Amino acid sequence: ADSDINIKTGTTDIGSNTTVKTGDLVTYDKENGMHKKVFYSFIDDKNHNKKLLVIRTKGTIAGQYRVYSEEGANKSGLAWPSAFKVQLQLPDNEVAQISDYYPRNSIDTKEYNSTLTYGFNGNVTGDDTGKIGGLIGANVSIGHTLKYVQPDFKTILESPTDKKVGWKVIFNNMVNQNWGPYDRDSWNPVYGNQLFMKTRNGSMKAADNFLDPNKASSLLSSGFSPDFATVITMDRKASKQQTNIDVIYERVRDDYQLHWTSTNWKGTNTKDKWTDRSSERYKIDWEKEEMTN
Amino acid sequence: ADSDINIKTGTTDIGSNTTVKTGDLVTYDKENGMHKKVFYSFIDDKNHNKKLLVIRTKGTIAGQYRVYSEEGANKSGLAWPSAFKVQLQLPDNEVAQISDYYPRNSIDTKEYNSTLTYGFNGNVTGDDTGKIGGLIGANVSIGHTLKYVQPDFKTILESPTDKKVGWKVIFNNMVNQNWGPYDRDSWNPVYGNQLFMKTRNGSMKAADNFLDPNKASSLLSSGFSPDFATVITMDRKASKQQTNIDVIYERVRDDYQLHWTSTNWKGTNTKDKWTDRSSERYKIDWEKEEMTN
Amino acid sequence: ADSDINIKTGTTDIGSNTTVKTGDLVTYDKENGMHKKVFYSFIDDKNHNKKLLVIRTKGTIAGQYRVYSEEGANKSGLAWPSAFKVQLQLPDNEVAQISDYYPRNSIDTKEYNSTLTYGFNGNVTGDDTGKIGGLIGANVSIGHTLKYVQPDFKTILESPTDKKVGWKVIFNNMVNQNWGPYDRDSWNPVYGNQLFMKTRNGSMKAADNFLDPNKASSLLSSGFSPDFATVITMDRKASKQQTNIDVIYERVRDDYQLHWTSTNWKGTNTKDKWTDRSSERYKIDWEKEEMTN
Amino acid sequence: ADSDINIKTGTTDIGSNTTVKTGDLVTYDKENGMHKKVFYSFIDDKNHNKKLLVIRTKGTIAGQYRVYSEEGANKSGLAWPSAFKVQLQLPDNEVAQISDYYPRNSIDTKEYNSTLTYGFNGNVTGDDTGKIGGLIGANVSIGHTLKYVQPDFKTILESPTDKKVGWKVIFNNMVNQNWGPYDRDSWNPVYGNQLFMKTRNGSMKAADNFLDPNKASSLLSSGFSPDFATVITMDRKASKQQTNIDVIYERVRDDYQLHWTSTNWKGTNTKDKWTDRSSERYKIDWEKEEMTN
Amino acid sequence: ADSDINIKTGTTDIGSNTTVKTGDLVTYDKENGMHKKVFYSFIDDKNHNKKLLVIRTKGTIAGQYRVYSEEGANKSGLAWPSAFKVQLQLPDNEVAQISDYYPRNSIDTKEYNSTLTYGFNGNVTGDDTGKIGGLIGANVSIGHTLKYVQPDFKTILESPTDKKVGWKVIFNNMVNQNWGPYDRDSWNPVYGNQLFMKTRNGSMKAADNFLDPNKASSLLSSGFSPDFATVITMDRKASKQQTNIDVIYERVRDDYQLHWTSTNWKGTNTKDKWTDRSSERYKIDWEKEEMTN
Amino acid sequence: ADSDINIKTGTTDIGSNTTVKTGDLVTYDKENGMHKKVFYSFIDDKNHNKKLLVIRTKGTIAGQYRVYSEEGANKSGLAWPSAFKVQLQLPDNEVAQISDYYPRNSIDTKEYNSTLTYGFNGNVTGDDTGKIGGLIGANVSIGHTLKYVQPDFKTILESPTDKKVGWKVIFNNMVNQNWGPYDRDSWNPVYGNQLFMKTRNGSMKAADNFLDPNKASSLLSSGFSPDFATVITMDRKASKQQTNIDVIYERVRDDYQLHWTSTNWKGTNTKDKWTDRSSERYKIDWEKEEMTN
Ligand SMILES: OC[C@H]1O[C@@H]2O[C@H]3[C@H](O)[C@@H](O)[C@@H](O[C@H]4[C@H](O)[C@@H](O)[C@@H](O[C@H]5[C@H](O)[C@@H](O)[C@@H](O[C@H]6[C@H](O)[C@@H](O)[C@@H](O[C@H]7[C@H](O)[C@@H](O)[C@@H](O[C@H]8[C@H](O)[C@@H](O)[C@@H](O[C@H]1[C@H](O)[C@H]2O)O[C@@H]8CO)O[C@@H]7CO)O[C@@H]6CO)O[C@@H]5CO)O[C@@H]4CO)O[C@@H]3CO
Repeated sequence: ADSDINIKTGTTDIGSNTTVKTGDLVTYDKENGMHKKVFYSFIDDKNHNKKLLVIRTKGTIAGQYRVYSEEGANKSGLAWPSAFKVQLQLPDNEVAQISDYYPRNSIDTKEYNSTLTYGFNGNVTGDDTGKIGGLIGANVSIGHTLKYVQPDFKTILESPTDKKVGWKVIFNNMVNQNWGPYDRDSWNPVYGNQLFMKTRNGSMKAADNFLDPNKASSLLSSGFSPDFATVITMDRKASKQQTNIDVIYERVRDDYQLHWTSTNWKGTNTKDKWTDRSSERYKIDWEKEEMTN
Repeated sequence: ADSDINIKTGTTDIGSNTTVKTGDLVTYDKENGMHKKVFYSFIDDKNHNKKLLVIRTKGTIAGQYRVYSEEGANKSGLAWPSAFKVQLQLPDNEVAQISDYYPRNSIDTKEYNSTLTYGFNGNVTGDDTGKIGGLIGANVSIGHTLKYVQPDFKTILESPTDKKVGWKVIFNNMVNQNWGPYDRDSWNPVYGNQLFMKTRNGSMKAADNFLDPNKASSLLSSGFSPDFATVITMDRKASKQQTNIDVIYERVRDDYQLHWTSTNWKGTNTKDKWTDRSSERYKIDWEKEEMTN
Repeated sequence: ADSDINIKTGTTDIGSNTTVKTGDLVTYDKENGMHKKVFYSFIDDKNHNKKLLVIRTKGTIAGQYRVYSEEGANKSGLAWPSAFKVQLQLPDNEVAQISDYYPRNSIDTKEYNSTLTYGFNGNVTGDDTGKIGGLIGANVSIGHTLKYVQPDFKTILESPTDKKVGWKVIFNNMVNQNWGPYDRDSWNPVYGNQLFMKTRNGSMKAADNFLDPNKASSLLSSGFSPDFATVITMDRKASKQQTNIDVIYERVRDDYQLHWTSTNWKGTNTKDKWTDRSSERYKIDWEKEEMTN
Repeated sequence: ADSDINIKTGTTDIGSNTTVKTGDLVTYDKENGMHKKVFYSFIDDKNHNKKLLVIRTKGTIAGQYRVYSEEGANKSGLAWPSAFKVQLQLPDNEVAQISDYYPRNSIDTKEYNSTLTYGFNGNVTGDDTGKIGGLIGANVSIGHTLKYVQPDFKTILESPTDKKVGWKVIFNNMVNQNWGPYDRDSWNPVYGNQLFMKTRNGSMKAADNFLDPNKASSLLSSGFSPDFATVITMDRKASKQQTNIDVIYERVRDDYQLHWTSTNWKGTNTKDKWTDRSSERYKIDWEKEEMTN
Repeated sequence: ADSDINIKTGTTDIGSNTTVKTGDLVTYDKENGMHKKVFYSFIDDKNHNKKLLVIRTKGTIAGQYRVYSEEGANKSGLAWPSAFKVQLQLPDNEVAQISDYYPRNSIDTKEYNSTLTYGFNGNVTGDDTGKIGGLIGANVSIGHTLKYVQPDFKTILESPTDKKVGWKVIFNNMVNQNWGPYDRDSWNPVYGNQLFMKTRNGSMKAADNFLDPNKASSLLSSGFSPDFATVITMDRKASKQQTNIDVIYERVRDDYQLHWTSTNWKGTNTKDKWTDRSSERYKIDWEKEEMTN
Repeated sequence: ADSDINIKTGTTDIGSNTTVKTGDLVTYDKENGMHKKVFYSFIDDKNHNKKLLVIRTKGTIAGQYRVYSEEGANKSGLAWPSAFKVQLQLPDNEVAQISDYYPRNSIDTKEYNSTLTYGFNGNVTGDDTGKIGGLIGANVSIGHTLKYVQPDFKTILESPTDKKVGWKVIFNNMVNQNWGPYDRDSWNPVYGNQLFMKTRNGSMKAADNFLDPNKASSLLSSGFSPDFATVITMDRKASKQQTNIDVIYERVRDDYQLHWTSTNWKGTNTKDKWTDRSSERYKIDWEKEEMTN
């Protein structure tokens, strides 16, 4: 931080004494169930070597967790969001560049606990007949406990370039009615993957044996609201002061199936079964400082 | 945050050098027990590409946790709030759009603790006769603890569009006199769902064997106070500068019933038995910058 | 801090009453998969004995965790990032100096828990044949629990001089599907190093038995985004007011090999097998207060 | 705090309505591997009874943790930093005085847990022959658990006078691959001091059996970056308005030796074997309000 | 807090619209190893009923933990700081008064954990000879855990008057190499007081069996830095506008003696064997707003 | 909070654009060992319906923990502060009123931990003779833990009226050398009340068997510093613009006595044995805006 290097806070930040032009662009993709919103800001700071555009991709991608197929009371399928994605990309011959973005990938940590114990204990025994007994024994215990936090979904910054940047919020793991956690690869020789299995031996129809969406991650059903920012820089002398940028909102769905084995329920999960992609092109005009779609 | 992208804090925010028109609108629905209040704010920032309206839905929906039926003395039913809802909807022909909203769904997390342990120990017997014994043993343990928070109610942002947005505060689970927690599906073969059961074997009538509201989540009785914000954008060039919007407050009630088996109490819960819907039409005038109902 | 020595906050900071000249310079290295971005700030504060240039090295170095080789189906290798580095170097004939930098090395801590516990107990047994027999016993135990946090990667400031400075974010240790944590030297006689081993006895081919990137540190694949700052001072009277500086972005990759032993999977790790070095020269003009490349 | 004594916050602080003159002085000692940087600030506040100079000593002292000796494959020695020092000294004739400094020594704390627990347990036995048995026993136990944090290195303000002040960052203790923690006096009859011992009885050479620096405190190798402030005051009537002051950066290295005993590795540590002392004289001109070396 | 009584924050503080006169006075007492610094501030706020002088007593009192006594290879003495004191005193004739001071005494707390646990447990036996066994027992446990923090030294505000005020930072207790903690009265029938004992029975001179100062509170050695504030009020109409005040920095040292008992080390601690007192008279001129010594 | 009700923060606070008159009044009662200080602030905000006076009662009441009687080595009594009090009272005929005060009584809380655990365990014995048996058992355990903080002294706001308000800082309970905690009612059939007993069976003068004041709450000896505020309102039309108000500082002391039984020490505590009351009248002049005594 500036203070660590003996500099007045904010001194090197950009935007002071600059008339900032902002804008909101909302698009709703009915078929893909995605509310796409771009909030932009043109920052042409004259003490900065380039014009800047801050593009904030927000809105929300519906989870769309749902029973899609019910082919018999013994077999049913559930489609669910295993990944949400937002991507911005500048066409190959664009002189403008991707300069920054937030959030980014943070280093995860884990707490380690190592414990060593050992003790002693005696024991004088006896009975009515008169037998006087005794005992002496030692003991040693060594063990460790590993602690770490696991978000239901991971927010990851995809390897960016000067033309493209993106984030993917992927299903990590989840607790099912206090059990697990389970993930996309969880497997029980008897029950298979119990990720969204409501009951193991219940008697209802397969289509009714899936976990209640309210008892699972809210992102699965109601959806995820992106809140990403990317800064694009542009040379004032660049010959073409108009830039095109394509934005992808995406949802990757897995297929979780339940079938009755005549004795109990067994679940299966198939990865990236479906993919819903909504693309939108925005036009950036660095002279009028406006962004449209 | 702006700091992470080397930009002066608040540089890209909307509002500066703008006269903002605010307003308050209160409506009490007696039949539905809802105090409905709209706090609005027009922000027509000329450096922003569109007119903006921030609508904050507040007030409070009474819980109405009450004993409604009493078929005799050994059976009675309790009406309780399993969900509170607030929705705003723009008629499909409006050019104005829902651009943002808050709160949104946040990713839940859980803490995982893995523990491994190994031990050694010796034992040396004894007794008056002069018999000396021995003992050498080992042990291994591989247990793990899972930790997470469980709010009595979850605040969920429903999948929005550019015309409709809503929230639902749904009952999640609750503690009943230190036991449980219990939820809408809890089931014991003997006592059924004990969600709001005061006693297991009391000799009182059914109507008097429901948990005292003061010992349950206060939202169940006194109520929930929404505090949601919806942002609506409007083209300044739009021919029609008036917009209609409907705001709906709802309460979904479950039916928790108790009956005497002959030896103990047994409860059952019927989901979404009743639904109290309170809708209201508001007029938004982007030119006068006022909202009326 | 200033307040700790009775001095008004901010009093000794640099930057006040100074027009700061900032700039952004972006470079993408396709071959090495590195998005390199320099954010600089020239601070020529006249109450300071020197001109300053704050150089923030950001961008993102792709992790590139991937299977690079596979011989048959029982042998395969995985290239992964064990180190990410950023270095700045001023030529020996330069009069400009490296004055500060951030972050720096933090002093690690650990928590200690010492446990001592005494205990005694009485006992009395008996049978139908009226046999009375008591038991008196005692016990002690010394325990020690050690606690500390372990980041997946450590961020380290390398020993700087007045002409060179660098940082290295190195792989420390990582949790593999709840087990471990494992590091570059972990070794088990039967399984070898299980760092990125998916299964111990799986029947799939080697290339398919590597931990899924989504289930490992996000730096390994998507990558690491540097956020380091370098401060360079320049004498206003130096004959030469132009400085060249070389910035280097690197990725050191280890080679994690898996092979079937006819009975189970066994892995090995080879350190620093590959090094991707991306260097670029920038020109610093202290007079025009601009940096170019 | 000032609010505790009903005084407007910052009212007694120094620096308002004063032009502060600052400066940076960087020196790199190659022989001792020390990047030395002085950041000074002259505050001649006229409502203060004396002139003020704040000298911040920063830069970085390399750790220099390295294998220095190799006599065969059974013996080897490691040089490592047990202390990093920074000292400032005014020659005794100077009228100027050291008035303040930061950081200082803080009172350390510890947590105490007393656990008294009572216990009662009975029993009933009955073999398949009609024989009955009983058991009644009690138990008591008093446990104590001590908790406190131990930084790898302690940052200490040495006893100052009005002519000299200094800090010493000394090696405290450190975890070795989850064991320990070990310190400079750690001793085991078998392995001796295992402080930096990689393996107890590995087959490699002595020079290859030292802990990976990356697995040890980063200060040991990469180095320590001082961040100390010294405040010096000066009478305005002082006849002589120039002051000399020496600044010494120091590193004390221990000698850690490992030798093969023919059955297992044994470690030995020799304290303060080497001292690297880098001294430099600066000139303080209270009139020109500048510092020079 | 002002906001708690509906008053704008700071509305009540003293000092606004007032030119404050500050000063620094440094005195080094070599024989007593005390860096004594007074930082004062005169606040003559015309809207306040009296003149204010805020005296801050800082600097640092050297710890001086040392093996000063050596009476052969079986006897040695360590002199250590059991208390540090700072006192300010106005003569009985003075009209100026002590009005406020900081820090003050804070109410300590303790955490209480009351645990009650009980349980049952079945058990069936059976040898390959047809003999079946049974077992049924229960248990009850009642135990409490007391938790609290123990600073090495306690900072205490002595009972002030309108003429004198003072502080004392007294040794509380301390952890000795993972054991204890020990205080000034710790007594063991075999080892006596092990406060600063390094080994129970190591074979070395008595002068070498004392705890390394680096392994004990740094206040014992390097020293304590007072940071106490005293506010003295003066009536603007008082005949004499000059006040004398005596400031005393003091150190009380205990004597920790070690001696071999033919088999082990035994320790004793003598309280307040030495009291190092450093007093200095200062002159306060309320008309000139100057403090001198 | 103002923000919670959509109002600009601080918008409703009192004191803006108002000249505030403040003052200090110091009184030392040697007989009662009480430093009494009043810090007042007249706030006559013309946009507020009444004149306002903020009276801050501070200073400090000496604890006075002391051995007062010694009737032979087997008997001795200790006087200690079981309560400290501060009260302000306006004679009944005053039109001025006590409007607010701080601190107030806050709702205490506790943490509840209910643990449910059940398990199974198999076994198989054996003897070189050829016998092969086994033991199968189960177990259950319901245990709960209660957590809460217990300050040594409780700061309580006494029931106020519009003519009188007061606080009491009463002794709650205290840890005695890691045992207890003890309070005024603690009673042991063998030792009686051990609140301040140094040793249970110590062979020394009774007057020397009281706990060292440094090992007990510092309020007991050095004392408590009141830091209370009282706001008084006054009608501007009131015909009499002078108000009298008495401030009482008080200390209540218990009597803790230790007598040798013959085999051990036994303590006894007599509640509210003594009461030291220091009263003083102040004159409030709402026109001159000053407080005098
Ligand atoms: O009996 C003394 C103890 O009693 C009280 O504790 C009760 C507690 O307040 C209740 O909430 C409940 O606890 C349950 C807990 O809430 C559950 O989460 C679970 O616990 C698991 C842990 O979550 C999990 O991480 C792992 O735990 C391991 C630790 O992570 C690891 O650090 C180590 O623990 C050692 C401690 O580090 C060390 O300090 C020392 O602990 C002593 C305490 O510091 C001391 O205060 C006192 O504890 C009181 C406690 O304060 C009361 O509130 O004595 C302790 C001595 O043991 O030693 C620890 C042991 O080595 O190891 C642990 C175990 O591997 O696993 C656990 C489950 O095993 O379950 C809990 C039910 O036990 O009940 C407790 C007890 O009544």
